[PDB]
This record gives sequence, structure tokens and C-alpha cells, in this order.
Amino acid sequence: EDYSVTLQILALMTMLGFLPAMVILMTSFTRIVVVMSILRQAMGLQQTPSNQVIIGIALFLTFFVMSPVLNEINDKAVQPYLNEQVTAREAFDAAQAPMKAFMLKQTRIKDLETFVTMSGEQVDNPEDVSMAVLIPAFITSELKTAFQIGFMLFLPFLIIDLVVASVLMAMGMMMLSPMIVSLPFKLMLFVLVDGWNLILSTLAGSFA
Amino acid sequence: EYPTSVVLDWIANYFWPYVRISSMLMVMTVTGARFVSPRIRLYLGLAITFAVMPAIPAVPQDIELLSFRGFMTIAEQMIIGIAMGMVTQFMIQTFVLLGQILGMQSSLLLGQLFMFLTTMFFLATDGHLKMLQLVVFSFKTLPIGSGSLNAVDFREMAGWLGIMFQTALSMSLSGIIALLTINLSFGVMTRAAPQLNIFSLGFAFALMVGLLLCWYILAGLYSHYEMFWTVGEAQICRLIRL
Amino acid sequence: DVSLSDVMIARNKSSVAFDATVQIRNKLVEAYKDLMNMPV
Amino acid sequence: ASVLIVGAISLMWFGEALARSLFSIMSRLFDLQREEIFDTAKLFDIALGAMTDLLFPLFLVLATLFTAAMI
Amino acid sequence: GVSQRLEQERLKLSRERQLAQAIEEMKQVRKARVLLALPEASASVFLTLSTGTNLKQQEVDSIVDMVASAVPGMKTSRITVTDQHGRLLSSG
Amino acid sequence: VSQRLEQERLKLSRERQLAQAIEEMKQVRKARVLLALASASVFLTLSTGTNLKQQEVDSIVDMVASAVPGMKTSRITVTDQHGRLLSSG
Amino acid sequence: GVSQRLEQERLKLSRERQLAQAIEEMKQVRKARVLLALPASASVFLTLSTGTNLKQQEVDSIVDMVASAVPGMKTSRITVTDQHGRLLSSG
Amino acid sequence: GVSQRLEQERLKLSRERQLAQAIEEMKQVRKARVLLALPEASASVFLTLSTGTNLKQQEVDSIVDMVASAVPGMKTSRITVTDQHGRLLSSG
Amino acid sequence: VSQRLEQERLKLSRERQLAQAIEEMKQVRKARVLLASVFLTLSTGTNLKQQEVDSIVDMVASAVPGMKTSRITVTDQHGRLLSSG
Amino acid sequence: FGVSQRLEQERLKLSRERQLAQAIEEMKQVRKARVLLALPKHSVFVRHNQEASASVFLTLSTGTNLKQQEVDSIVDMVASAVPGMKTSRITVTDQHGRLLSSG
Amino acid sequence: FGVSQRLEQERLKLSRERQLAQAIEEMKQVRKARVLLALPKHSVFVRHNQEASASVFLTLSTGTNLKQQEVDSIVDMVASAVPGMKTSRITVTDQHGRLLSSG
Repeated sequence: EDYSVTLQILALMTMLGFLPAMVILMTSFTRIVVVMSILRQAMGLQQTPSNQVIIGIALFLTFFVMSPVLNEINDKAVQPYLNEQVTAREAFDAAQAPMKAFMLKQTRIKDLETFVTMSGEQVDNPEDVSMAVLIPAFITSELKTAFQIGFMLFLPFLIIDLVVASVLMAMGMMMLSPMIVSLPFKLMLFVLVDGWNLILSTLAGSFA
Repeated sequence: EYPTSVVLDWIANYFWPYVRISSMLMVMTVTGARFVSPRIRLYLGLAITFAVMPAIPAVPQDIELLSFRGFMTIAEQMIIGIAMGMVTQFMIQTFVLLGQILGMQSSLLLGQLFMFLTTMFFLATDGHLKMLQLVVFSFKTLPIGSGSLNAVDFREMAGWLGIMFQTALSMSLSGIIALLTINLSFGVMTRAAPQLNIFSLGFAFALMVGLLLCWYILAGLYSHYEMFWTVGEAQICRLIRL
Repeated sequence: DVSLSDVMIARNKSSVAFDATVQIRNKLVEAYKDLMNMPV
Repeated sequence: ASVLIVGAISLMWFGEALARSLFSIMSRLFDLQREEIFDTAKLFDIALGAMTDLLFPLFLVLATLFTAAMI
Repeated sequence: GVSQRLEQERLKLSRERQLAQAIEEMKQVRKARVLLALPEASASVFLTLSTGTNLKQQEVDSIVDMVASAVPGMKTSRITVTDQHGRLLSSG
Repeated sequence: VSQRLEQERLKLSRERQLAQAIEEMKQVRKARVLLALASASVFLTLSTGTNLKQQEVDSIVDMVASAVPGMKTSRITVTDQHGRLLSSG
Repeated sequence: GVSQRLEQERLKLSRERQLAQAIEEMKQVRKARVLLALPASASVFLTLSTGTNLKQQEVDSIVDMVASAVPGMKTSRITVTDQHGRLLSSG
Repeated sequence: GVSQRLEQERLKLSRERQLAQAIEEMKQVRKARVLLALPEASASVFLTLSTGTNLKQQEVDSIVDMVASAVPGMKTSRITVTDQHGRLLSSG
Repeated sequence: VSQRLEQERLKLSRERQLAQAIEEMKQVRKARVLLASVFLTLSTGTNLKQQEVDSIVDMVASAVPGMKTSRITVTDQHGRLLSSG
Repeated sequence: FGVSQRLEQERLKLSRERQLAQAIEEMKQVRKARVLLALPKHSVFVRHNQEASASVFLTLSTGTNLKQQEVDSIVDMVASAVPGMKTSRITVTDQHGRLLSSG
Repeated sequence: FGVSQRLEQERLKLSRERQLAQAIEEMKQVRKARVLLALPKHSVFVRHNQEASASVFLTLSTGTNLKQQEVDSIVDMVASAVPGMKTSRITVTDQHGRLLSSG
């Protein structure tokens, strides 16, 4: 009944091939990158942080926030499987469940309702919905949540820029572009409040 | 003896240390550059692992090469290597951040000028040698078998974005104030006649001073790099628990 | 004390083990390279 | 010439309070809880609250510019 | 000067007040207060009856049914009914 | 208004309304309700004489638990002006 | 304005003051000052009446009320003392 | 304005001040000073008592137990109790 | 001021408060502790007993998150050493 | 402001010397003290550290002499004052220049 | 501001040399002292490592002759003052120019 060693290896290599998809569609990678995309866009820098470090910080942030779920998968699924306590079929299910639970904690009821009706299936409990339908609902909630956080992050930088523009216009110099003057002030206020540490607390802790 | 034990151990005792070494190289500033071919980088990783082999302690024999536990070992060797590599990328891109903030404030590619010079700083200060010394030390204090980056290491590495802005602003605060005060002084002094304005005339004036200020920035940039490297090196040792 | 069966089994086990660790290393690196080259 | 000078003079004292105003807005809008993020109405309330709290210090500085301009 | 939580609280307060006003019209009741807990939901109703008199099983059952069906959630098995004398009339 | 302050003020309003409801009983003169957020603690200064029977305190704790979401009835501690315990936590 | 940790400390202080007011009605107790430690732990100092010694039943009732008043801090994590220095609950 | 480290130190000082004020009401002791060390957490208590008297082991034990319970961590075996005269009262 | 100066000032505050606490001792007139090496000016005469210095070293060890008791040196006006390190 | 790392470190160590010198002023025997420290960096990348050291110059009273007790007490106090730099690495000198400790 | 690292090291050396000279001033036999240091390289290869050294000039009192104990005490203080500079490499001379220590 249990999959043979040859077939289990084939399944293992298959999931490694789809590993980039699982990061950007099932884990918290999508929300972090979108929020960090807003932060770069909000400040006057266009490509200054560069794409490489943002993804690298996002990957490390995901491993931080996915550590509880990854450890739960390790304990429940990997440990019985390594010790040959359980078969491969049930070990795979034991690993799938923590991922499903985490995606439910970061989704909305309205999003699930739309896709479960879209799939044209019958279900009564959100806890046993197929992962094929949970994934589109999860990322849709993630994109909406990220836009909410990004909108809140965009407001203080908009506040600073509007104040500087008003001050320059009030002083009478209708000739100077507000962006050049406002950029150091936005950066200074981003540093002396330790903005990134605050963003870490409101982003890593946003999942719970 | 049964020859299986001898052959399997060497592959386990070589490839697993090599994976961590190779993973650091592909993310490293110099060895992970686009100029070098993968083949040259591959041979460098092979040669480094062979040479530093005596200093690497023997891996535990409990974990088998063909087992899921051995598969996890390969992944966690890469994570350690990428951790060191990303730190080096963080420093250089922070100088790229320093170049672009000056260029943006200069009414204006200037990041490349700082990126190239910072790469020279990395090479001249033997930064590549120190990183290689760090990864071999990682084998001692962070053994291959038992050990991996914890959650705290991920959070510390994720908090380096604030390190970038604070360090970049600290380097440019004196220059950026100079850029603002001359532009504000130019604005107020020419505000008497609204016929002149600045527009493109202000573009020319701003960029000439901005290039001149970058000349001042390069005059005292080395001291900032030395302090920055100490912060980065301390983070790396924290990852490897040294 | 050893025979050709042990030598051949040792050779085959080493070849399978070496091929296993190389491909998994290749898969993980390709996964890493795909993540790095994405539009932020 | 006089208007810009008084604005700089105002930025000496009013600017420090304006810096405090900007400090509070950034600190609050960055420190969000799970309940605040998931509620759209609460986000707009803080957006209005941060908006209005900005207006009072900004109005004083611009008034200091206007008063000297007439004089 | 309104907000998110405050408005929902005021809606709950309006519900409580209209529930009390509806309860007052019962002959045996002189004063009524209702408290709600809507996030499972729950309810708690306090009464001051006439100068004496006791509410029967029929009266308290009618009261708890009305309270439960007036508010969404709070199934009829999760309301506490008390009175001036302090006699308990339902579980919770 | 701060979020935490909003939560605390909602809790305080709920506790005050519960106390006002409690004062309607003849037996008690003044009451103060405190919450733990899932637990409750009702501290009462009773009337001149009389003692609260287990029935009356049972009704009181039942109403208090049914007033707040969660905090099942087994985790509410009741004392009096002399401090006699009526319920375990 | 209002700082985060400062706000939390203000909330703890409010809880301690309201607990002290709650204890004030005790016939045996004249003043009480409580200090808390969220992770929980608590330590309450008392100045009783002129004489009198608090019974085990009374102190148990007080400690159960205290533990039910603040989330966490299971009832065995409170140290209750008085002016004279006699312990009434282990920690 | 004030930074994070200073705020933590000021919170520790406020805790020590309120603990000392709580201690002052005791019959035997006259004045107390508490020092804390929070990263294992450590504590130190210094007391000048009444004109005479020596504290029995119960009194110092109650003091140290209340102190340990007051501050997070710092199990009751990690506080040193001293006095003006220089007599030692506990380990650590 | 940032980081190192902040930590140094905090250590200075610890030294000042420990010295103030030690001032209450009957025998000792003045205290100065370097973060450790602790030098005390005692009364006009007198010599410290073993119990006194043992209490002092235990208090100092419990004050700072470190400095295991065995690593404290205690001196006085006449220059006698009371504990190794 | 304007002080960069290394300089700051000196402004620490030198100041310590002063207060340690201060600690030696209250001694009956010593009139004036000046402590010299030699603190290298950990430098994990170099396998040979030259290790810390100390040398203390004291102007004593008009007379008085110390046989072994006072010098040993002082050298231990100084050694425990500065992190690392174990007690055997302090040289003590006086106004008369008689050798008091090796290092 | 603007000084390069080498100049920073030189200024630190000047400060330490000045304070060492001041310390040697208080010696009864010593009237004036001038100090010179020589920085190391710390290379693993024996053919390239250099190590530190010192060169100190003393203007003594009008009379008096230095004893071997005196010069040994001076060189020990110098060696312990600055990290490295093992006693073997310290050159000390006098006003009349007699050799007191080799480098």
C-alpha cells in the first residue's frame, strides 16, 4: 500500500522542482515583498535598495515567521517518517496539514466563499477544504492585506512631502522642487525612529 | 572492511563541507559576480574545500547519504552559506545606496561608481580572505551534523534593512545637509526676481555642486567602510556562533 | 576477505549516493536562483 | 526676503514641535496590530487622526509666515 | 468624531436599550436592563419586577426566547436571567 | 485614541455597567467588577446584615460569565466586604 | 505623546491601583500595594489594622481574587506579606 | 528625546523605588534600597533596620521571596540580602 | 552619544548607586568601584573581618550581571588585599 | 561628535587609567599614580596575539617601603580592574626605580 | 576630520610616547626623556615578520651613573607599556652616549 522507495524519491524531487512556487504562493513571501515594494516606492529612491537584497531579506523574514509551522511539520511528519514510525502516505498528509492551518490563519471568510463557489464543489467546514482552492484564496487575502499595510506605510511619507511642499510655497519660492528637499527629511525620520524595526514588528507579528 | 564505508564517508566528508563553501561563493560579492564564469567559480570551490579539508572535523557517520535526514543536511548547509553571502551583498549595496542618495540629491549611475570602489575596498582589505576564514571557522564552532540557523538568526538578518538606511544616512548626512543648504541658499538669493526662477538653470547648478560634494564623500569614505565592515563581521560571527 | 560482489555493491551505492546529493543540491540552487531573479 | 527669514526663525522653535508631530505620525502608522490591519474602518480613522494632528502644528508655522509677510 | 469600535458599541447599546424598552411593557416587569456579548455570543438580563410577585417558568421562558431571537447568535441556551431577589432563572 | 486604551475603556465601561446592574440587588450595597483578558473578579461591600447564600452568588457569577464572551463560570472569584470566598478560580 | 512600553506600564499601574482600592474595603487591611511582573508573577505588600493577623481563609480569598483579576499568574505565583514579615503564599 | 536603553533603566529604577516604598511600611526596617540586573536576572537588597533588633530567618526569607516574585525571572535563590552593619543574610 | 558611551554611562550609574549603597556601612567612609576592583576608605581605625568582606563581595556580585564572586579584588586605605582575582 | 571608533576607545581607556590612578591616590604610600595599558584587539584572523600588558608609575611618600605585600595587592587590584590582562603581565615602577614586577 | 588611518596611528603613538616620557621624568636619575616606537607587521612567514621595537634617549642628572638594575627597570616598563616590543628589541642610551641596551 505504501509507496515504494523509488516512487517516494520521485515525489521528493518533484516537490523540490516546485519549491519556488511553494515559497511565493503558500508561505508569507508574497506579503513581505509587496509591503517592502511599497516602502521602496514611497521613498524617493526608485531602484536604490535593489531587487537582490529585498528578496534576500524577505526570504530570511519568511524563514523566521514560518519557523513555527516548519518545526511543526518537522516534528509531526519528518520525525515519524525518519524513524519509520509511519508510512509515506500518512507522513505526506501530516506535513500538508500544518501548511493548510497556516493558510487558514491568513485568509478571510469572504475569499474562501468566492473560490469554493467558483470551484463548484460541496463543503461545510473550512478546515477540510482542498488545498487547490485554499491557495488562490490565501494569496488574494495576502495581496489585500499587503496593500492595507503598504497604504499605512505610505501615509507618513506623503505627510512629510506635503508639509515640505507647503512650507516652500508659503515662503514664496514657487521654483524649487519639493522632492529634493523632502528626501533627506524622509530618510532622517526613517532612521531616527528606527523605521525598519517597527515594520518588522508589524509584519512578522501580523501573521500570528 | 566493507568498501562501502570508506567511499561513502569521503563523499559525505567532502561534498557537505563543499556545499556550504560553494553556497557562500555564489552569493558572495566577488566570487558570485557575473563576470566570472560558473566553471571558474566551481573549480575555486572545489580547490578551497580540498585545501581546508584537514581543518574540517569529520562529519557524523549516523546520517546516511541516501536518506531524508541527509537531504535536510544539504539544505541547511546552503542556508549557512547564503547567510554569509547576503551579508557581503548588504554592505556593497549599502554603498550603492550611498551612491544613489548622493546622485538623487545631486539632481541626477553614481551608485556604480561607489559599487566599483567598494568592491576595491573589499579586495584591498582582503575581505575575501576573511570570509573564507570565517566559513572554515564555521565548520569548527558550527558542526555540519547538529546545527543550523535558528529563528533569531533569521530575524537578525532580516533587520539589516534598517542597518542599510542608518549607515547610508550616517555617511551622507554631512553632504546631504550641504546639498540642501546651498540649494536653499540659491533659491532664497534668486527669489528676489521671479523672472529668473531655476528650472533647468537650477538643474545645472545642483548637479555641479553634487558632483563636487561626491568628491568630498570619496575623500573620507574609507573610515566609514572600516566601521561598517566591523559591524558586518560581528553579525557573521554571530551567525556561526563564534 | 572481500569479493567482487562487495566491491560492485560499494561502487553502486557510492554512485547512487553521489548522484542523489548532486541533484538535490542542483534543485535547491536552481530554486534559489529563481527567487533571486524576480521583479520586486 | 523677510518672509523666508521669519520662517527659518519659526522653524527654530515651531520646527522642533513639527518634528515631534512627524515622529508621532510615523511611529503610530508603523506600529499596527492584527486587529487594526484587518479592519478597513480603523485604518481610515487613524488616517484622519494623523491628518488632523498634522494640521495644527503646520497651520501655526504657516501663520507665522503669513503674519510677518503682511508686516 | 466617530470611529470603528465605538460605532459598533453604540449599535449594541441601542439594541440593549430597545430590548429593555420592549421588556418594560410586560405587566410583571417594572425595570429591565439587558447586556449583550457579541464577538460564541451570550446575554444577561436583569429585572426589577413589581413590588412583589414571582415570574413563572412560562414567563422566563418567553423572556429568554424573545431575547435570543432578537439578537443574531446567542442561541436560547446561553442567556442568564436574574431579578431583584437574585433568583437565577437560566444557565450560561 | 490608542488601540490598547480603546480596549481598556470598553472593558471599564462593561465593568461599570455590570456593577450598576449588581447594585439593584437588595443584598449588596456597593460592587466593583474587574476583568482579566479570560477571568472575572467581583468584590462587594454587602448590606448591613444578611449573608449571600450559594444560590445568590451562583446566580451572580452565572450572570457575570454570561455577560462576557468566554471566561467560563469556573474561573470567577467572588469575595465580600469581610473577604469570605464564595467561588474558586 | 504615548510610548508603547510606557503605555503598558501605565496599564499595569492602573491595575495595581484599582486592586489596592479593591483591597481597601477589607476590615483587616488598611493599605495594600501590589507589584506585578508580566511574562506571570505578583507580590502584594499589606499594612493591616493596628493588630490582628490575617487568617488562611481570608488570604486565600484575597489571592484567588487577585489571580482572577489579572490574566495569567496562576494562583501559586503570588507572594503575600505584611508589615511584620510573615509569608502567606509561596512563590 | 530619551532612547530605549535609558527608558529600560528608568523603568527598572521606578520598580526599585516602588519596591523600596513598599518595604518602608514594615515594622522592623527603616530604609531600603533595591538594585536589579535584567538581561539570568539578579537582584540585591540593602536595608537599614530599626535602632536595634536582628531579623530572623523568616523575615529575611519573606523579604527575598517577595522581591523575587516582584521582578520577572530571578528565582528566590538569586538575591543577596545585606545591611548597614555588614552581616550577611542570604546566598547568591 | 550612542552605543558605547550609553553603555559606559549606564555602568557609571551602576557604580554610583553601588557606592551610594555601600556608603551606609558603619566602617567604610567612602567607596569607589571600578567595573571589578573596589577601593574603600574605612573609618579612622578598624580592620574588616572575613564576614564583612564576604558580604560585600556577595552584594557586588549580585548587583552586576556578571563578575563571579571569585573575581573581585577589595582594597583599603592601608593597602591590604581581601579577595583574589 | 566627529570621533571615530578607535579614538573613542582611547578616550575610554585613558579615562579608566585616571580613575585607577585616582584609586591609588587614596593609598597612604602613593602620592601620584599613572597607569599605562596595552590592549590589543581580539583579531580572530591572526593566530598570534601579542596579549595585553600594563605598567604603572607611582610617586610614593617621602619615605616608606613595601616588601612584597603591597606590590602584590596593587598588582592584583589593577589586573582585576582591566578585563583580561592576567596578573603576571604588569610592571610596577617607583621614583627610585627598583623593579617591582615583571611582565 | 579627514585624517587618514596612518596619521591616526601616528597621533596615538605620539600621545603614548609623550606620556611614557612624562612617566620617565619622575625618575630621580632621569631629567628628560624622549621616546620612539617601531610598529610591527605580523606576518606568518618568518622571512617577512618584523615585530615592534623601541628607542629611548635619556638626559640624566648632571652626575650619577646608571646601574644595570636601572636600565633593566626602564626597559621592562617600556616593554610592558606598549603591546609586543619584547625586551630583546629596546635600545637605550644617555647624554654621554654609552650603550645601555641593544635592539
